[PDB]
Amino acid sequence: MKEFYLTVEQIGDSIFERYIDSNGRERTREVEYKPSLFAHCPESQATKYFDIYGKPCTRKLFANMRDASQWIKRMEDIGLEALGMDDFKLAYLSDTYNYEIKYDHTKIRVANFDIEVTSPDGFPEPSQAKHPIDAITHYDSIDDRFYVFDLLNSPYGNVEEWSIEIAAKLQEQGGDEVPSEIIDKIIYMPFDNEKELLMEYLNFWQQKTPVILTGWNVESFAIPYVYNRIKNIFGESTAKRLSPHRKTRVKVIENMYGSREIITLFGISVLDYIDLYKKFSFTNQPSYSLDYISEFELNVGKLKYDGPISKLRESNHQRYISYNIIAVYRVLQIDAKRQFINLSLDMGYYAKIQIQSVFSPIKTWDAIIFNSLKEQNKVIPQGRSHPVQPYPGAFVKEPIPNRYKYVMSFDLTSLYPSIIRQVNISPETIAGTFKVAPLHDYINAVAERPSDVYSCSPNGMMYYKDRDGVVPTEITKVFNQRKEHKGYMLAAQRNGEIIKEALHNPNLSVDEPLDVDYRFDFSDEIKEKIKKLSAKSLNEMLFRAQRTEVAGMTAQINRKALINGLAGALGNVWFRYYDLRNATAITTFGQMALQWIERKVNEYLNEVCGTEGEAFVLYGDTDSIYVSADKIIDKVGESKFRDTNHWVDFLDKFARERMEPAIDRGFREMCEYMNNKQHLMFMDREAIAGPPLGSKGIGGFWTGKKRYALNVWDMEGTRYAEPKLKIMGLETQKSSTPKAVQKALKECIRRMLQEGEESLQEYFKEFEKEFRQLNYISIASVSSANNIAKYDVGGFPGPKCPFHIRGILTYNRAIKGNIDAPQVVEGEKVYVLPLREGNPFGDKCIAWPSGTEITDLIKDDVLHWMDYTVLLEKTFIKPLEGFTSAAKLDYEKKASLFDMF
DNA sequence: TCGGTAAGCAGTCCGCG
DNA sequence: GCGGACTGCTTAC
Ligand SMILES: Nc1nc2c(ncn2[C@H]2C[C@H](O)[C@@H](COP(=O)(O)OP(=O)(O)OP(=O)(O)O)O2)c(=O)[nH]1
Ligand SMILES: [Ca+2]
Ligand SMILES: [Ca+2]
Ligand SMILES: [Ca+2]
Ligand SMILES: [Ca+2]
Ligand SMILES: [Ca+2]
Ligand SMILES: [Ca+2]
Repeated sequence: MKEFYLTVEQIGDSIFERYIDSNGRERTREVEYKPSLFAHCPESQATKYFDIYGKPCTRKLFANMRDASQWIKRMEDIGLEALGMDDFKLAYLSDTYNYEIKYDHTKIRVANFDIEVTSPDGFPEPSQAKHPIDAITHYDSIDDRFYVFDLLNSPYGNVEEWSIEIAAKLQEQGGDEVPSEIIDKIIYMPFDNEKELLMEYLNFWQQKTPVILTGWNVESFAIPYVYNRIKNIFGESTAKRLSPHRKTRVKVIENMYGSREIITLFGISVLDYIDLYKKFSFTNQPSYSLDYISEFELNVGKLKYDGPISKLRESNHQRYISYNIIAVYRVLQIDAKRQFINLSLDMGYYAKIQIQSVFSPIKTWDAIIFNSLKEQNKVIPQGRSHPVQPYPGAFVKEPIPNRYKYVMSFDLTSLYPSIIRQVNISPETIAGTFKVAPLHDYINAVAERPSDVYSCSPNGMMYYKDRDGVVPTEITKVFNQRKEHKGYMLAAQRNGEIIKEALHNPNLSVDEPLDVDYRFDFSDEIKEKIKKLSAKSLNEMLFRAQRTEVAGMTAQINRKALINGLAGALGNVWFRYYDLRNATAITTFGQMALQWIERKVNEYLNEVCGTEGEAFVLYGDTDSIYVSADKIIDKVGESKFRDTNHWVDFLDKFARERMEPAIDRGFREMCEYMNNKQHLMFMDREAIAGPPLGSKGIGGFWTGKKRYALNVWDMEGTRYAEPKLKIMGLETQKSSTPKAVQKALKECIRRMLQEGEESLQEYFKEFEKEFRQLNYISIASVSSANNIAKYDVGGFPGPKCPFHIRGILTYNRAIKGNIDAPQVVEGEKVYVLPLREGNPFGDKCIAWPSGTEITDLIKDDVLHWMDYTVLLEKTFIKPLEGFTSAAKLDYEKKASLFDMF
């Protein structure tokens, strides 16, 4: 097989590399890598190395990496550019793996672990590590085993061995319900003292050294705790055995309002799953406790136990250990679904970076571009200092707040990356500038044509047309991968709808789910078999289709994020290729493109309808337009349609056969106007929306920019079995909105769009009457909690104290003195409830850590004093008032002349 | 929260005769 | 009470 790296580090003058050799074996080597850097040289000197602007460079070979670093400093002291890859491990990887990396995940040791630490006096601080580690569960992907290290004797209690037999039993049998599929995979090791546990853990780690190390909160808790505990018990040298190279560094992670410490383990790639989830999931969650996320992702029940976690080991060690094991497994289950580890490996090996570098778009693109240029013997420029400067972004049209009955939307494929490719925007393709007219003049095609030679953006920038820049070249490669995965995602989605349709008529039979590839549209044969399947088999197929769709989503959306990140990186001062001329060339071109096509679409539809000056485009944001289709439907007449699906077909055909070619012609003209390299503005129909045929539903409404709701029948070619609400920006979509209120507001919107005013009024009346029975957690608002200290003045709110922070201060006073009460963590999320006048907490609200029950100390008082009226008005009535006034609807029935009989 | 801009709403403070 | 200046937070792209 082809060799591939696992990890790479620079330690002084050596590269330390762990890798898989040509025989599939894991090896380690220390290499005294001699790096090269570059300086500009005279034109009259034979060289094969040229910078990105075509100027010749001489290669300088250094005796070691320190000499190279020292040369860079001296070049700065002289005032001359020091060119080349200054991150020597990336240059090392580039030299050692000069080919597309083919990796084999089965050879990569991925470890998932979780520790338990009993603590009577509050949260066990990893920096102090003053309490025994009393359980470790460590799953190894090569062995496919859960290694359980269980401490039986501690200063906080001596316990009996954990029983695998009780663990496996149902909770209704007094068991822990450890999933039967992992029972045979558990290797249980009890210990009579912590020193032996830890020594054996280190020996095990030496034998089975993680390459990828993951788990939940491992980077901020488990790793620093284990490292510091071993340090405290045995000394530094022993703790450093967590690194295969015996090198570690305390790394200070700084933010706007403070800092925290993590431990860097040289020769390991830590991918904390909480951080993977935050980066790759495209959710914003009210809580990031593993219980919360596992319930969200997997629909598994919360892990239940009585009493505080600090007493769980002593009271129920059996459950304590089972729950530690289940926690490790839940992360594996989330990864089986989301495939974030697979994604990280794909991206990391593609860029030729340390896998953990996938968190940084700047590092990722720096490596991709370097490798690409090096192929051509080109030499990358030195990174420079730039002051942070704001620059302009997208255009968003101000909509007229209203109901909109029939709507068709259109959206440009991969806009910013397509602009980069079309215009040919790259550091080395800058050709010069032209005299800019106001943007409106380009939008309306009255400005002078910018150039007859170069490719232009309306910000005044011109670009070479003779050859693709490295940025367009490399962005195109990742765009093509994204396109492939999006194809699979959409096929799985369409296949899911086929199964949902079939589920309306399940067969009374015993059978099996079909063995199919859900990434490809079902054949006629498969469709016929599906129509004969039982509900059991269909539901299993639906689950599998949806899992295929999720895998496709992960693969596609994060490649989209990577390419969009390149467009953004051009506007970040830490990027080697930072250039506001290029960043603004992209965004300004986007503004023009949107407004240009709005004009073209309006002109086309005014022509087909025989009107003038009518606004068909009701809204647009960045690269999408929303077109009112009422007049189109009305030209046929609603009475002429057999059913909803009939007019959906008609609009689908109209969009594809009439509007899209008109849109294409419009953009080809704009491409010629800007003299661009290649026409890549591809704007396709996204949504078809409207009320159910014959209903009183309103179909859709806008309240303002970035705030709208649509009843969608077809999205990007997926024809839904049931209409789907597309809701953007409204409170139903915000993590700050109480769970039960999101649900209620969604049902209000559903009724407005699908059923009409009377239906909405019926539901509102009932919600208002019954909502006081809702569980307090479900009606609590949520907020991130920053700068608690700034606003704390002797335990009371200082000037301008935010409402959620006031709530936290209230909570702090109420739990004061109590060492065991859950502390609100700076920067994390809190639930927030308002309090009625005259409550014993002495303020108007209280907040506590999100994803948790409020402590039993104050719960009953919070429940007694909760201000339901304020809750309802703020979270429900106010947003609903916004929706209905925009939609010209009443959520409460107005008096009429009939109220007299 | 270590890892592009536009723009909405909640809330504070305070003016507004 | 509501709007502007401002902070804080959270979306849509
Ligand atoms: N830097 C950055 N830019 C973004 C992000 N999301 C959207 N944008 C910018 C770049 C996009 O090309 C543009 C339009 O966004 P869309 O959501 O329509 O995505 P895009 O057109 O890239 O892909 P698509 O093919 O429509 O899925 O807005 C983001 O997360 N980061
Ligand atoms: Ca735990
Ligand atoms: Ca788009
Ligand atoms: Ca599309
Ligand atoms: Ca059937
Ligand atoms: Ca869009
Ligand atoms: Ca206001």
